[PDB]
Amino acid sequence: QMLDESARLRLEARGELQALRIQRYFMDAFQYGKGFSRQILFLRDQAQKRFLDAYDLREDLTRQVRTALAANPEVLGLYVVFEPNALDGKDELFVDQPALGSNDKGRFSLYWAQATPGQLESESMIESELADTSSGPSGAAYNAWYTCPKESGQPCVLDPYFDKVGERQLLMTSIAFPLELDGKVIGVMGLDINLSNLQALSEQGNRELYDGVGQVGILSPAGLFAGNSRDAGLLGKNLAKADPQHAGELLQLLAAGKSRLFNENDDLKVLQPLQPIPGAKPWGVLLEVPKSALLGP
Ligand SMILES: NCCc1c[nH]cn1
Repeated sequence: QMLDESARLRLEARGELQALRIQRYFMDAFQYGKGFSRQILFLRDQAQKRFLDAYDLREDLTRQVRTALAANPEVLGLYVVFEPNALDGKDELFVDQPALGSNDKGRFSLYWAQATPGQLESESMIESELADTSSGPSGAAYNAWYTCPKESGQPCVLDPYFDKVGERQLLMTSIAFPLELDGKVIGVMGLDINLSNLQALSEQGNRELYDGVGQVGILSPAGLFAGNSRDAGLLGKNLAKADPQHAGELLQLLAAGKSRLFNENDDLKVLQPLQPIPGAKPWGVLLEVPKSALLGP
């Protein structure tokens, strides 16, 4: 039977298409963040060249972070952190100025968030929070949304982790940017993305995939579910919870950016890795569809 080969090719292509969809979602947010970081660095340069004073600058940044978050209802939070005195050399003047995005040490450390689109509240991140290395569900340090682009000089897409919005703990990922001046990192900017958005993405793609007869899952590099059309209760959970026998193999395939098909009863599984942004560690889509659907009516 040459039936099995056509079923494999179809699912491989479906796996590729689903990865394109997830990649586009991440890349749209990456575009938006990259464009806004230029606005941040320009304002910083206007103040460095004394065309703009520090009080107006910190006010301007604080307002424009909020406006840029309000403009993208796909984004959960927007944070901006500068190294000490690296925004304007004037941190000492803004100690405990949260209405100007300045924290307990005057460092410009600003967050705007919208738990639902439009309920914009703000926080100035204190030093102990910027330095909190507590391990999360993936093993990664809590403050990787700050230290990751600062250490590499490159953007990062964190594994799912819990963070505070309002006074609730939400499960999320972030696209975090280094703010570089002449090849040196002077600060960090980042977009927070509610994992419920990726859960919706995996459900919507499953509906378009043979009328939802199978399932679509989204895997972060560390192997946490960022989306699972069959059970949202798997958000933030390790792949071994749903796929113990192949968890280990699936994760090394993922990290090596290798695709693979799996035969199981009369169902097919495909793991399709994907880079969410350029150079990022591969995420993946896991697709399972019964063979009878692939060789459909
Ligand atoms: N969500 C990562 C940025 C942040 C703001 N407040 C706490 N953490």
